[PDB]
Formats: sequence, C-alpha cells, structure tokens
Amino acid sequence: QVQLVQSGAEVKKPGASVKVSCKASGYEFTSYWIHWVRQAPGQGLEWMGNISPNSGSANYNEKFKSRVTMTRDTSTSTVYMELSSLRSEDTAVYYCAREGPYSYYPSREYYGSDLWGQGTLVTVSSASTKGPSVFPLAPCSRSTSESTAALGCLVKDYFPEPVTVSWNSGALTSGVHTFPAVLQSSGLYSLSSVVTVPSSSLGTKTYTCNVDHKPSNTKVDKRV
Amino acid sequence: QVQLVQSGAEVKKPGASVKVSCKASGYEFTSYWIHWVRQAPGQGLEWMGNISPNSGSANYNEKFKSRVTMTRDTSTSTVYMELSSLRSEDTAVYYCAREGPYSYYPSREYYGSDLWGQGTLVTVSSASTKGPSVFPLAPCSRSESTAALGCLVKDYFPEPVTVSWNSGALTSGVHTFPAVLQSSGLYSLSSVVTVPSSSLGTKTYTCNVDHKPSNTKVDKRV
Amino acid sequence: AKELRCQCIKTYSKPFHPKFIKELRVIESGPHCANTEIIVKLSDGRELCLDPKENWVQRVVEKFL
Amino acid sequence: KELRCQCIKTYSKPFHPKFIKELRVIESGPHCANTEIIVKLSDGRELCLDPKENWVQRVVEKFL
Amino acid sequence: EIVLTQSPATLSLSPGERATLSCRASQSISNNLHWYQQKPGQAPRLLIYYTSRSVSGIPARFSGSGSGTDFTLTISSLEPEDFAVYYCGQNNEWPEVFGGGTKVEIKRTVAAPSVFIFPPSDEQLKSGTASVVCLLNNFYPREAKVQWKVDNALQSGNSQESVTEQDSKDSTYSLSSTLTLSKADYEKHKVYACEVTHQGLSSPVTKSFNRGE
Amino acid sequence: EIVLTQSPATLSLSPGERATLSCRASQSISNNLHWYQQKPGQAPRLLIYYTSRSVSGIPARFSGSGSGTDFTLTISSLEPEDFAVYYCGQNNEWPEVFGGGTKVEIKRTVAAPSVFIFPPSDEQLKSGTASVVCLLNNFYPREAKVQWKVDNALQSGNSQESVTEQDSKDSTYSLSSTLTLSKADYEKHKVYACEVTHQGLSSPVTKSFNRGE
Repeated sequence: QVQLVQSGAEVKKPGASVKVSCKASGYEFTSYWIHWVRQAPGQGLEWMGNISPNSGSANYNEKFKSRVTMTRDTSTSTVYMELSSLRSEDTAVYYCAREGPYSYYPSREYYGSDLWGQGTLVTVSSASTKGPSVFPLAPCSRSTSESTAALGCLVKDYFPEPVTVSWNSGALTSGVHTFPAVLQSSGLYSLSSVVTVPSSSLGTKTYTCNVDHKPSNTKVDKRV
Repeated sequence: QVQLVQSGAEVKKPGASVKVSCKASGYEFTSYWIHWVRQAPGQGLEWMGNISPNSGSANYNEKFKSRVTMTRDTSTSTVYMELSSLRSEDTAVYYCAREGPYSYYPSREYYGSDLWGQGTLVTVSSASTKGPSVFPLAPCSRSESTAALGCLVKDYFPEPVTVSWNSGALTSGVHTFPAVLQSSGLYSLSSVVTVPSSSLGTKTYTCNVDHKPSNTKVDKRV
Repeated sequence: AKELRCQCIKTYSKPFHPKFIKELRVIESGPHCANTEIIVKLSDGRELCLDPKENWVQRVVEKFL
Repeated sequence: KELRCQCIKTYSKPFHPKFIKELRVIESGPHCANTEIIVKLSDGRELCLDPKENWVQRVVEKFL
Repeated sequence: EIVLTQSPATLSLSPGERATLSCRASQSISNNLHWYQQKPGQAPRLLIYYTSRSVSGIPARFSGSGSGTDFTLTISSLEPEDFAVYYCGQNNEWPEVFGGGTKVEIKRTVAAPSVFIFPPSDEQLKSGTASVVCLLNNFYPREAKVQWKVDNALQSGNSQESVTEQDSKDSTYSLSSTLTLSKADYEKHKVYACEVTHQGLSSPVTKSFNRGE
Repeated sequence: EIVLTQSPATLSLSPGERATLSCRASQSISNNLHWYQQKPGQAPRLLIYYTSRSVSGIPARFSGSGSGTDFTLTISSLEPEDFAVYYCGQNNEWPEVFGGGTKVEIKRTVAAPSVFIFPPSDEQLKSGTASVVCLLNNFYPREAKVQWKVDNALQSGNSQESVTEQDSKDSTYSLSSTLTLSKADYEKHKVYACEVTHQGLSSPVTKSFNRGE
C-alpha cells in the first residue's frame, strides 16, 4: 500500500496558524521530494514549497517564505507544513505530493509528482461555526398542467463547509440535484438541493430532505 | 603592426633537438593562446600543442608529449617550442598561431586561430652543405614543331636553388619543378623549357643556377 | 550552467579516496536551493552528490588544494 | 565535460569568500595540464582564480 | 517567473474523438513538463512525465509531445473516464508552476432547460430576508443567461448562481440562481420573474409568481 | 580522437561559380568549427569562425553553416584569388584537429600532355649514377599515370615525380618523373621507355630511346 495520508479539515481565524501533516507509507521515504501544492476553490494549482525527507532541508516559494515552515519526522515518515498569519486568500485544499525516485547521482531529467495525498481543506474565516436554516422550495401554485414538478430545500447560512443532503433517507436519488455551496457576502455558506418528481405523485407521496451539518452537530429533516 | 615572428630555418641531424621561437608584437600577449601546428611537405596541418602566456602551462598532443616542450618568456613576449629525438618525419614547416582574445571569464564559444607566424622550416637530415651538379636535358636525337630542353640540378643541400634561362630573358614556356628529397638526403630539381624546333641551332639556351649556401653559380648551355 | 533547483536529495555516504575525484563543485545555498550542495565528478565521468555535513567530505575539500 | 583548459588568465585581486556562491576545482587531466579554479559570483559571473596563489588556497581550505 | 499557458480553457468533445491539449511555457523548461488529470473532489493524477514518457498504470491512449516551449497532451480516443480537468506542470526550476488547466467536457446534443421558480418561504420571511430561487434543469450546453426582473426592473448584483458537474447519465448541467432581498424590499413589489436565455430555447422563457399567492 | 573529413578532395570550378565545401566531424564539436585558406608558401588564414561568424577583413562572398556534425563553407562567386586549399579546424576539444583540406582549382578544357624523354648525360654517367627524366608538359586535368619500362620491365620505387602549381596563364599542370639507376645497372639494359596515361590521350603514349644510340 503506497500512500500519502493527510490530516483532517481545519477551520482557522485570520492571523492564526495551521499545521497540516502528510504521512508517507509503503516506499523508501528518503528517495522522493515531498511538495506542498494548494488549490483555492474553483482555481488552479500553486506550489508552496518542498522538503527533502532525508535532510529536512525545505525550499519555499518566495510568496510564502515569510510565513510557511516545512518539517519532517523520519521516525514516523511524516512531513508537516505550518502556514502562519492566515488570510481569507489561504482558504484552499492543501495537497502533499511526492516526486522521485532519486539517488546520489544528480540529473537534469525529472519525474513528475506521481503520488498525491487526498488533500486537506483549510478554511480561513472570521465567521464562527453555525448550523444552517432549512427552508422549503415549492411552487406558488401546486396546480400544474405539466407532467413533472420540482421541489427542494434551501440550506442557508452555515459555517463551515460541508453539508450533506439526502431525500427520503436515501431512498430518493433519481432526479436529485444538490448544488455546490456558494459563499455569501455575509461569510456564510448556502446551498440548494432540488428533485424533479411526477405531478400525480404530489399529495400522495411524501418528500423529505435530510440535512446534516456535522461541524455544528446539526441534523434536520424537512418535509416539503 | 599585429605580428607573430618566428626564428629562421633550421637544419638538424637525426637524434638532435630543435628550439623554435615565436615573438608576439602589437597586441595584449596574455589574452591569446599560442598553438604550434606543423605541416610536413605536401601534407595537412597537425596540432602539436599550446601554451598559456600567463601561466606558462603547456598542453601537448599525446603523440609528441614525450619529445616536445613548450615554454614562454613574458618579459620578451616570446613562446618557444623544443622538439627532441628528431627523425626524418619531423621535417616540416612549424607554425605558431594565436587564438583569442579571452579573459578570466571562461567561455565555451571559441575564436579560430586568427593570426599565424610565417612558419619555420625544420629539415631533419644526415647531410651537410653541398653544392649541386648540373647536367643537361636534351633529346637523344636533335630531330615535331616543339622541342624541350632543360637542366637537372642534382645532389644539393640545404634548399633553395634559383634557376633562370638566358639570364632572365627567357620566361615563356619555362617550368622549374619543386625540389625532391632523395633517399640520399640530398635535394634535386629540374628546370625545363619548351621551344620551337626551327629555333634550335640558331637560338642559344642557357640555364643559370644559383645555390647561395655553397656559393655555387653555374651557367649551362644545353 | 545555472542552478534552478536542488540537485541532491540523497548523498553518497561510503567514504572513498579523493584520488578518484577529478572535479569538485561546492554550491552555496541560494534562491533556488536552501542548503549547500557538493557534486563531484569521478574518473569515469559520473557525477556524485556528497554530504557537506560529513567530516570525511569536509576533509576532502579542505585538503584538495 | 572539460574538453580543454577553461582559464587562460586568472583574477588576481583578493576578495572576501562571502561573495563566492559556487567554487569549482578542476584537476589536471588528458584535456588540461593544470588544476583550474572557477568561482561563480552572486551576479552569476564565472571567474577564473589562480590555484598557485595563497589567498585562493585559503578560500578553498576554509570553504567547508 | 515561469508562466505556463494552457489552451483552450474548455474543450467540448464527443466520446471517441481525439483531444489535443496545448501548453505554452514563457521560457525554456527543457523537457521537464508533466501532465496531470484532476476529477472533482479528487487529487491530481500524473499522466505523462518529461514531455513524452509513460507513467505506470496510465492507459496508452495518453501521449505527450514537445517542440521548444510548446507542449501537447493527446488523448487518442476519449473514453468516459477521460472527461476531467488537465494541468501541465513544469519542475525544470523552482518554484514549480502549473498551467491554468483545460476542462475536457462531453459534447452532446442541445437540450433546453426545464425552468422553475420558487417563492421565499413564510418561515424565512419571518427572519427579515427573502430568497427567490430559479432552477434550470438538465440543459446542454453550459452557457445560459438568467435575468431576474422585479416588476419589470432588471436586477443586478443581488443574485448568485450555482451549477452542478456534468451529469454522468445524460451529460447535462443544472443551475440554481438565488435572488437575495431584505423582507422590507421584497414586500414593496408584486411580479417576481426569472427570464432564461439558452441555445435550446427558440425565444427566452419566463417563469414568475406574484407576491401574496 | 576527433576526425574531420573534408569533401571533395578537389573542387574544379570556373571563376564566378559557387563553391560548396563540406566538413564532417566524427563526433559533436558544438559549433567550434573554423575555416582556413592556405595558398602555396603561405601560412593558413582564418576565414570564418564558430561555424558562421564573420572575420574582419574577409570578403562577404565567404559564409559558413552547420547542422550537427555537418559543416559547410560557401564561396558565393569564385574570384581568381580564391583558388587555394581550404581546411576546416575544430577547437571544441584538444587536441585541435584539422580536416585533410579541399583544393579549389580552376576548371578548364582537357589538354593532353606533351611528353618528352631525356637520356642521362655522359658527364653524369662518368660519376657512377644515371638519371632518366620524363616530362609531361601543360596538361589538364592533374591526374596522370607515368610508367617507366626498362626493357619492357615495369619499374617501381626507383622514380620520383614533381608537379608544378596550376599555371596562372593557361591553368595547366606540368610534371617531371626521374628514374634513378646506378651506372652499373643502367649499362646492363637497352630500351628505356616512359608510358603516359592521361584523359587527353586516346591511348597511352610511350616515349623511348635505346642506350648508346
């Protein structure tokens, strides 16, 4: 089992510090560089820096050099990245990645990064943990000539991500569209989950959305 | 006046040693490598080695490393090449040549050898100064519209020999051949002239041969 | 000619005679590499990474002339 | 790979080793009859140094 | 700074077609250019390294080529599992630099959206804010224009859109647009409309309700 | 070692024509290939350096080019002073290596030689040696075979040839071949012949005399 296993999601306030870990398993730890690459929501990839697991000698991107530290623990084959003076712009999925194998023979032909960790979401926000408010999404008039109808749930004002949404405790999956969350000017997230159902089944069949926001320990079932 | 001036022609016996000089003038001596390149008669060019005028540290062709020494004298801007254990095969024109300018900033883009000395002829031979013997070149029978006559200038040392016909009056149809080195270690050449057959008996034909090393001056009517 | 990143992740750890070193290259830490690196060229033409923190390597550099 | 001598002349004015970012010592071989020293400065300029000069021998001996 | 420029930003192709992705480097990076694939919610995955070299476990349909500062990733025949985002990354020098990515999306027939409007809920209205949701269901292509009209007054800067990933079963997209107004502002108007412009629609489609119904 | 191969050995061209000289290196020499001109009795002279770079004082008609291990010197239009020997020389590595040279000679019409034989002289004969001279006068091209026959016995190793430089006025060559034989050996034979093979001669030409006659 060749793996790079990262630490869990983090939620930090501006000015705070975060330390993310990357544990290497199933290979010669010292033969591969360990890079840190971040991905801000909906964006591309950005190199933070790297570290030689043998020496512990770290190389940084000039952009973060003033507030980033990379260390390693050869005993536990673990690499760490500490990012300080956190700002909203640091909100990203942070990945560790390996590049190698290399030896004591220098080269000008490099490998790419062939193995990546699962990533760690770091959220930088002034906002405090908040459970969502769930509101129904139903047409104005339940009167419809059309064969298909739509219903949904609006999951508003939560912090941080994520929120899980199912319909009829998982029984209803077909025609379901749970939209990605949007960050509001208020600093809180919001999403909708909709389902397209036959018009005849309204009144007879029940439609309940199950919303779970684990960070605030919020569980909500809303019939629409 | 940018120049590389080499010492005069040398005549050495087999087993002996020769030391040729190359004096640099009109440029920054220390900015250019000085190479030694030889050219055996009728052959191509062969690199012997070089020397940095600053260090006086010489680089040799593996072929001559056992027998060749290169030195320099920064005071007189002169480079020397000493070649030992001389054999007939070392008979060549030895050239010095400059390559540069370079400084204390290394490069991998080089200049060619832009300035060469006039060359030094080194002759490796057992022979000692000897004047030539001049023999006529005439047909067996003095009986075609064109006829040829000449002079055979045999067994001399060292080179050169100058040849004219009718004290310089006759130049047309004249072919004075380059000297050939005989197995005997002595040089030999011929000078011929093609003339009309009718002019034989009436017109006279005389070769004037000069060999200044042995003070030989000969006029031969053929 | 220009160093764009670290060339040495690992170093050759078995001490050997400096007579096998035809070229010694000491690269100080800079904008592209955070540590000092040592690269040696052997008689065969092979380049090798050496640890500047090892005493035997420090001695080969100090006594190279 | 060294195919011929790199250094015809050497920089003679001593300076502090702190300005040397790369030190390269090349031993005499089949292509160059002398030991050569090339240092790379902060600006990226390569300089030839004399291995026969005591100040150069000292920069090598204390380079670590 | 090395800048890697990928083109085009999006490639819309049918399964079975050839995908050619380009990467242009601002300066020479030798051949130290590598290609990565990234699917939603997953880490990038190396495909091709050192311009053209093969990676263990990667299908043969993936190939890379490079001429100077110009690099190309070719997927000989697109398979369903190949529709993802692709990044080129150089490591000839540090910092490592990645291109902006090229999304390879499924090209399918035009499908008009099914449009639905949702008024705010009384429970929400009690809190002092009103959210009006418009839903565009199962459409292709992705490009859609949603206009919110509050009593024939065009709204701007007070709505947020959200789009799903291309559906695995029908290759369509779905979009939600939410208009946020204070209870005060919301109660001051009657007709709330959502106008939809899409290639699949011969003329725009408007969905509306009147506040109070 | 580096071997530089020049082709062809001789270029025979008329003034005003384009001369193309080739140099092939056994291994890569980067672009450190230089071109030299050499005239009889003179030192070589640099024309082009670093494959294609211009040398001060050298006419514009001279240009160099190079693709890998393949190098070319071009003389756009041959001037009378351009007829000389040309060498390519590498200095990418030491030892410096020079090509074998290409002679650029004046092309003219075929001219058969005028062959003449000269018996040894009585004055020479008295000294104990005999020299028999054969002369090939004003021929073109340079290639000529001279065969000494002493009583129909083909001679070898006992003769020396000498050729003039191409004549400035008629562009021909002249050659002298000398047979050296001791008085003892010379007096032991009758027919002394010189057989000449040349392009200008429809069949070989023999010139002979009988000793004593």
